[PDB]
Amino acid sequence: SSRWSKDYDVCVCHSEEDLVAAQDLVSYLEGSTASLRCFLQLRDATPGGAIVSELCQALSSSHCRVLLITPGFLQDPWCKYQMLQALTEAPGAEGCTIPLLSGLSRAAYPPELRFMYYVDGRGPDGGFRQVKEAVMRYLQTLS
Amino acid sequence: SSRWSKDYDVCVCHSEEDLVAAQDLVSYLEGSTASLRCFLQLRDATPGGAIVSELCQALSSSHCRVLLITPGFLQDPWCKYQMLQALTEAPGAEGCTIPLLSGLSRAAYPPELRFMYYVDGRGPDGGFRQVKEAVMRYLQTLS
Amino acid sequence: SSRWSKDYDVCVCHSEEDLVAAQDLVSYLEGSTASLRCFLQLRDATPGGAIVSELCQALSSSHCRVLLITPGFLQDPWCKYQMLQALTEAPGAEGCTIPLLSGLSRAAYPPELRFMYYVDGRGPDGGFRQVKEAVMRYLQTLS
Amino acid sequence: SSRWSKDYDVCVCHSEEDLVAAQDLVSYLEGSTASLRCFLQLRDATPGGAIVSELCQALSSSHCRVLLITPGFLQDPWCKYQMLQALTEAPGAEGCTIPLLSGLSRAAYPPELRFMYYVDGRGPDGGFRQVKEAVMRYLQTLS
Amino acid sequence: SSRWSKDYDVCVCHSEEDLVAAQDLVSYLEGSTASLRCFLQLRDATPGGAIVSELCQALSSSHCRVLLITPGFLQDPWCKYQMLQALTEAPGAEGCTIPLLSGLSRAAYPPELRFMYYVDGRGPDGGFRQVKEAVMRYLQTLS
Amino acid sequence: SSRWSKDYDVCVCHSEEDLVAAQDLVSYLEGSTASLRCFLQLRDATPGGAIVSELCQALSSSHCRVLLITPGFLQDPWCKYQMLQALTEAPGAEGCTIPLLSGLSRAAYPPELRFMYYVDGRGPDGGFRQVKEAVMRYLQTLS
Amino acid sequence: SSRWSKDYDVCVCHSEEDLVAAQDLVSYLEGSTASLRCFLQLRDATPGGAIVSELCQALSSSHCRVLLITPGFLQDPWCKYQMLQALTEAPGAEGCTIPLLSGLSRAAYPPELRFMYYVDGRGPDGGFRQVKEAVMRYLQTLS
Amino acid sequence: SSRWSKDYDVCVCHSEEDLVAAQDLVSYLEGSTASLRCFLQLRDATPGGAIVSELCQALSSSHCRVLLITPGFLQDPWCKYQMLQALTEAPGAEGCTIPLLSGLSRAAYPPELRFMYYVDGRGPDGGFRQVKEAVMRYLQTLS
Amino acid sequence: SSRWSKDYDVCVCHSEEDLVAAQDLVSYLEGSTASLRCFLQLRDATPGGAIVSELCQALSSSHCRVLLITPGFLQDPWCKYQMLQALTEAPGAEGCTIPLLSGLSRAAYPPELRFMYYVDGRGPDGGFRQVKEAVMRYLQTLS
Amino acid sequence: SSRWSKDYDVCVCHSEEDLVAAQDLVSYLEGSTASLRCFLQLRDATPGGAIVSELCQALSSSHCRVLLITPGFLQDPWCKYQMLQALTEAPGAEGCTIPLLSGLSRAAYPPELRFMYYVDGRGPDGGFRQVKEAVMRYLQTLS
Amino acid sequence: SSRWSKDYDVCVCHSEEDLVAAQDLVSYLEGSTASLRCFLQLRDATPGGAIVSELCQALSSSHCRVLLITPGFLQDPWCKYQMLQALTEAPGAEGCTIPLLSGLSRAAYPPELRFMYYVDGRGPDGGFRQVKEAVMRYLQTLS
Amino acid sequence: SSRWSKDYDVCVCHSEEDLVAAQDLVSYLEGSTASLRCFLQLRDATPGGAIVSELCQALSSSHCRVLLITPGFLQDPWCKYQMLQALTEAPGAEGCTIPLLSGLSRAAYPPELRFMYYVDGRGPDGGFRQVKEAVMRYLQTLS
Amino acid sequence: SSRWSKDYDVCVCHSEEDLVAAQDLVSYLEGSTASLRCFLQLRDATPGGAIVSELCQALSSSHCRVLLITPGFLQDPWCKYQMLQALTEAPGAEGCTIPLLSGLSRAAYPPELRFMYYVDGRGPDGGFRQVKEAVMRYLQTLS
Amino acid sequence: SSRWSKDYDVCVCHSEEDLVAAQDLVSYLEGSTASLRCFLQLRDATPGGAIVSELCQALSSSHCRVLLITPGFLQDPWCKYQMLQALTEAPGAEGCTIPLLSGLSRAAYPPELRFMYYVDGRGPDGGFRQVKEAVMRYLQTLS
Repeated sequence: SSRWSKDYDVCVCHSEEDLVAAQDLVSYLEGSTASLRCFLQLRDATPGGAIVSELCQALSSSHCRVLLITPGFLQDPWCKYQMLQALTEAPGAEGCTIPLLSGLSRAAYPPELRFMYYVDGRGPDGGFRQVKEAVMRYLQTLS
Repeated sequence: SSRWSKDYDVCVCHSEEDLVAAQDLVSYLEGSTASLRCFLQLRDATPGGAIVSELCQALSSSHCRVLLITPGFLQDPWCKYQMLQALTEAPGAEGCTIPLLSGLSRAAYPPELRFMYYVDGRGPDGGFRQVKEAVMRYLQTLS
Repeated sequence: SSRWSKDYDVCVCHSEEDLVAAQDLVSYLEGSTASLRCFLQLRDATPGGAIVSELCQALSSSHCRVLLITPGFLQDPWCKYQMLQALTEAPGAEGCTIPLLSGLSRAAYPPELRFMYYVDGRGPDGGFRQVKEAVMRYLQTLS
Repeated sequence: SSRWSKDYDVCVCHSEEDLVAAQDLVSYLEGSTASLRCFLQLRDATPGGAIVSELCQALSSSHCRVLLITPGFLQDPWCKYQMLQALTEAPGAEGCTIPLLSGLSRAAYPPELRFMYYVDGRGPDGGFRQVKEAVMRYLQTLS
Repeated sequence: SSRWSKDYDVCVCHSEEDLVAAQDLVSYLEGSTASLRCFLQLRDATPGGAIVSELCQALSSSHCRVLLITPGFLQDPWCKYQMLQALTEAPGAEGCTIPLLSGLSRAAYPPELRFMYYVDGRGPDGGFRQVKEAVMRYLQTLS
Repeated sequence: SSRWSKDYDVCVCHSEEDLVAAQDLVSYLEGSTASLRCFLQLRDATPGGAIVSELCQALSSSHCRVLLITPGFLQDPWCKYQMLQALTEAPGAEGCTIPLLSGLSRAAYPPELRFMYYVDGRGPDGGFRQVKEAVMRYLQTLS
Repeated sequence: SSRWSKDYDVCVCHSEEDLVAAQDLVSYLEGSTASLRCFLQLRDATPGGAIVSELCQALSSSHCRVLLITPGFLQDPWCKYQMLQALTEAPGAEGCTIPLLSGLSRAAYPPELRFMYYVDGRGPDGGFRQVKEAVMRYLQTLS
Repeated sequence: SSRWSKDYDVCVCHSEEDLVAAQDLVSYLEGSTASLRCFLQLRDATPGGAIVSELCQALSSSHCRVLLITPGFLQDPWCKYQMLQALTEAPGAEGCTIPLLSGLSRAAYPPELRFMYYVDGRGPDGGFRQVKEAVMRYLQTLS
Repeated sequence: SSRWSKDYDVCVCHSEEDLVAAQDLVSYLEGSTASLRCFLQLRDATPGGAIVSELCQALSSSHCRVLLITPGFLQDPWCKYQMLQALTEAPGAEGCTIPLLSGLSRAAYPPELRFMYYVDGRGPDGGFRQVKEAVMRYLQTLS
Repeated sequence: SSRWSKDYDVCVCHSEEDLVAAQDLVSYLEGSTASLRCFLQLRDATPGGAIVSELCQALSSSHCRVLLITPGFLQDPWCKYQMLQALTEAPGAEGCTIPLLSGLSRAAYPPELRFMYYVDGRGPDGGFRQVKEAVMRYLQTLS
Repeated sequence: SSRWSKDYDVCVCHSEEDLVAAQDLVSYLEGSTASLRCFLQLRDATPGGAIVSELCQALSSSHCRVLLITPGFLQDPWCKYQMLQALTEAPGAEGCTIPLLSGLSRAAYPPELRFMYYVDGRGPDGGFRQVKEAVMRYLQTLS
Repeated sequence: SSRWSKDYDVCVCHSEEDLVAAQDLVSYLEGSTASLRCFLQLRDATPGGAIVSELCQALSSSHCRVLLITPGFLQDPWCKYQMLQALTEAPGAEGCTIPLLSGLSRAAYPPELRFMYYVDGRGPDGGFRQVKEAVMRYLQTLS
Repeated sequence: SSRWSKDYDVCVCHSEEDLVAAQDLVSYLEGSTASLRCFLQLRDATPGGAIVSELCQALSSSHCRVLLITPGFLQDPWCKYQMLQALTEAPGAEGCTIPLLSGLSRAAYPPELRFMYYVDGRGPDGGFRQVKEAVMRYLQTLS
Repeated sequence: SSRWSKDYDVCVCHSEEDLVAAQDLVSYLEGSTASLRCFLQLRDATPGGAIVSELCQALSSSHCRVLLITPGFLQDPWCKYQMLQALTEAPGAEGCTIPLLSGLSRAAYPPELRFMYYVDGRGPDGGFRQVKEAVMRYLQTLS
């Protein structure tokens, strides 16, 4: 194992609209902590594979996972698939699940996710900062 | 053990409305006594865990616990859960329970809590000061 | 309100190890009580559908929750999450929110005893009778 | 006022070690005295409900309190808190507020002797008869 | 919408090892249910035509998908790709999107259990009856 | 085998209109990685053979294959033949299949290909760069 | 002077989280009061235009200011700057300069209480009625 | 001045991916508003001519600019330069200088929000109606 | 010998229901005294051996042995076998026998065991603490 | 001998349905301990031999043997043959016999096997981990 | 219950060295006692059948077990396993569960003496008479 | 009460070295005294049964205890435990609880002399006569 | 970070007319404090970039920013763009905004800027000196 | 690449009249920085090629490009062709575009070029010096 039991340390689950926020969060995570690796579908997924298989890999080969909850995320079925699969694994070692409610401005929260604790506030206003610390506690735990 | 039998020294049980009062009390406690640690859900709880589990941790890993009794606290079910679980542990070592009746202006007091002694007056008017001394007696006791 | 304004009148949260016990208990409720319709994820969750989501919906769309907790239940995380979620759904119980552990030690039950008493004793048959009477009392009081 | 204007006419505060003794004593009261309805947390506190809160409510919503104190009772903190609370509820007794320690040493009883005499002597059977007569005297005087 | 607005009302995704089982299951559906027309690539895909493309079209041009998964199915890549594609076609199921593995171990089924429950149990005959009822429920709900 | 299990490392599947883009991609692939060989029909196919046989050779003697999806590619039946034959071989060793949606400007994607992951963006804007890395992962895998 | 000599008669300073509440409140004012025209930056600030500048202009070009302060408002700096600026625009209030925090704790409100009382209490519906009466009183007194 | 003193009354800056959306929007403007003539580089830039230069001229020789910004637009440098240039042409807007991103996330829009508000919301149809009303308001105010 | 004449220092004899209490006692024993080893059947017994042989090993290879007397322990025949075999060895070196009457709440005591002294009170209320000291006297004796 | 008195170190006795669980267990055993060899019938048995002879070889040339008890295992006569032959050899050197009750969820246990100790819990939930340690004790013993 | 409700009334567990002694003992029981039917694996286990399984079944399907233990018996593992299993079958004896070692030293007997006394003494003939009387006492008490 | 209301009228606690002496003494009692039935573990404890438990039961289920203490008895721990237990069973003697050490030094007898006199002197024959008379006196007084 | 979180420490926002005053201020700032870097467009901006992009860089890569408010500054749209973009960032870390009213001789102040505090007096008469100290407080804050 | 990704480092775009200024600038660039290569048409272009092709080479094989804007440059169509082709490539790697307005004395600037930043002042008066530094930033960037 030696710090990388999983290949990836975090995966940001996000729609095409949410790419700007996701990239800013990933740059913040990867840059601040130096040795962290986030999964982003543009660079870390591989063409020719099935989309579901690449998502299963993103789901299963990462220590932690972040849900950027936005109306684009609510609209997109790939985001729904990631949200549904990350439901029972939230404090787990198979991808700990961190919801960040940036696009709904910390108001609406999916009804199934309710009992699981989430990153409150908006991403730039403290959410990204909270996500990094929350992920870091799991990364230390799973090291 | 060595002064920290419990990870936390105090936990302020309070609603979203009560955050300003809770933060002022926590800053007063943490700053005045230097080495004290309060549990506050924004920083000391971890996303991805269940909310009840994070509350159980806050309840069980703290030497003392403060109930900020306010109409927001009366409204909020998480505050009710903390109040109900802290009922039989009030002078105990599993989180000594200090009620401070700031938001009801020391008038109304929950009917179950009645037989347990509480911090009288309002928080800025002496309640925070009383909470610090009351918690400090328990911290010395449990050191 | 009513005994049967919602889609379901009772719902039993239970493990795949608990199916026989839950079905026998439901047969008493659903036969004895006029117009009663219970949710059981064995029969009421159709293939193709989202069984976890449907059980999550059943907790809030029922007039009564019964939570059957067994040592097999305590080994299944998704079932435990549904039970933990049911506590978040109904902290005031909303009629029934009955933990059932009759014929089983107190140590098995989570520490929610104060505000949510469980079906206690070493008699399993008496536990079913107690739940059946409790369900009738809760439906009568709720209506 | 009345023997039976409130929901309950008698309530017995007692341990889970004391259930047989309390139920036998209640059977004498509830059979002998016309219209009498006693609270026992064994039967009157429904599963799902808040048993500690219901017992707390029973002390004030009863016309009479009997407090059964045994060496098993003195080892249970929540029961002791309910008895201590019962003293806060009824310092003038409000008809019955009877500590029962018949067949047991005086040293066991808390030092409230002056203003709240307990059922004394080495006879257990005579103690039940004394409580039964006392309950009738208190209901007659209260009405 | 309708039970039969589209060209096909049901389609069964299955292997060339599964033809007897799929045809027997379809015979129950297509005989029992009024106006029902199922796609089977055995009969509905004409020679000269593109059988893989026609089966791909059948998944979206059907009102219901049944996915028959067997150990023979799990050895055929084009069939597995059609099943994997069917999940991409209908993540919300669109009435039926039923994985059928009745009389077969859970380990065989891909990890889509949470949001897409499969026909479970050790009874093959009961599985066909469950699919038949499920197809009727899905057509009724869809219409 | 020794790095060349297949004679060719990549084959660009493209129409006569798409030759400029295909040649730029091939020059980029062959030049950047030094020892790579792409199949291009002008130089790597041999006159006197049947066109289908030369395409079968291009399909079967290459480690990877790239689909340049353009309206010329959609129009041309030879491109359709290559696309249809490369459908079930997409992550495989018989010519891994990489779609690049340059001519439709990453908008329209053939309906059958949908479930397979593709190179997003336009060729000069990052698509060629993505194709090289995606092919290189397969070339390392199949070395 | 007049109720309507200026371009706008009321203006509501509020967050993008507060749009529903502000619009509902404005609908009461603008329907009830003859000739009333309110500024809302949702509708009155045209695209292409300077929305912050237009809202800044609306504070001085209105006969009445209502300042809707919510925990979402307190997380938005430009909105807070507009509210802070509104205090600079109208320290004597000029008819309405009403902070609205009805159904919300006093701790949320900035310390301008002495010379600028806010709409207080735990009733949201009563707050709208109080603002509506206050707006009528201010327009009547101003005219 | 006038609604139509210049050669063009509206001009829409948009990508070759955006042609359908821009033409549909223009059809509403050019049909609804009397004497209106819009510049679209699809039709108004003649072959042989300098299309980039003609679009550059159209920004200053129009009474109104609408800037349609899409994720496809954000991938085209010459289009982005024309939009960036349009900001240099009309910082005070000169009637319309409307960024249109309706049905698209805020993160996509360049940080000119304060002094140049964009057409916001998740409704595309409502965005066209908002632009149409805005164009009429700008032409009326400009004249 | 050198402190470990026997391989194990203590063995907790307990039923499946009693595992929570047994584990808490074992964690308390092993953690408090640092170098102690308790036998627990889950980890210290080995599959493939006969259950009686593994129990004989647990009985014979431990310095001391604890009987957790509970109704589950009274029900279970393996617990009866351990109790019967530990009868004549109670102050001995072949597994000194410590009864702790937690589950009967120090009331009922098996009739054969009567003449042997036992740990009084309940486990959390002092019984575990007493067991540790009693075992420690034997461990010092047999060192 | 020198660590390999027997050719194989373990043999997983399992049905065709149980192959996924068996392979995961074998990968866990072979990978974790590095030099271990498990017998699996797909790779370690040789075609052309009689099935009984290959099973006799698997039974007799392995240090240890694991029974995966599942309904598929109960159904299959080859599994019955292995179970029957491994009955009297359970702690022995001719293939020590480890039962793991994964498919019956640790409930039902074959009536003959009863007196032999088994791996409790389910395979992923701790059973595989227990099997590895139990086998390792025998491998150390027989080294 | 009965002396003869089950298939067998007595069963003798014994070695292939013990056949003469067991048959002579059975002849006394089966001749003396009316309706008595004993299991002996010499005669009652038919060829082709599973002799070990049939003897295992005989222990539970008998009203009485006699366990004949000899130095020859102590050299046979399958016989010892059946005797060890018989202890697991009947720890409370269920009428007869008689170890017979008459005319043989105590050291030979396994250490189950306390709760399961063996036929003792140096007389073999007296041992048979003692077993015969014991079998009659056990059948009489059991009935 | 009676000489013979219980199952046994006398019981003799004695060693396996003491069988001849105990049987001879019992023969005098059981022959001389009408209806007398003595417990001797030599004859009254049936094989298969729990001999230690039966002797323990015999002490309380007898009308009289005789405790035969010899230097052989003083070397047997289970016998000494039964004698020590007999003192716990009958401290007031309940008729007979006679230590017999006639023909043996006082130093052999445990120090219970004051409240439990033993059969003293150097005559063994006179001791049996003294016990016989004592048993008759105790049965006569007890009845 | 280490004193330079931003590349520049200050940026003087000024028109072509104001260059003499801006250069004197910059020389005073850079020379007095030694290690400070101001952004001036003549030297610190780069030709070939768009003017807006160079201004965005000047706005975003500087710790602080100075507005030289002059009639030339009021006339120039680039100065308006800088003023408008620096409005909500005035005490912030993204370029703290210091207005110096030199050219209007501290009389006229832009209407939007009013609520933000400014450097009073004229530049040579104390304004430059005040700007240096005000910027230095922010530079110390952001170090 | 290694500092020369492009063959040329700069290209001065200038008319026949502007040759003296261009040569002085080129001598200054080439001489000052030592290893720089500028494209000048007299020496770096090759006769026999088409003039447009030689200009395309000058445009495409140079890291940076300088526009000497003069009335001769405005008159000459070759200069217009270079200016038009260098429009969208101004901060790019395909020839970064630096305008120097020497011949118009920094007054007139082509209307299309307006939004791109330029070298201000006259060439001898600082323009050449500015061009060298601006080009050097790009050369360092593209090294």
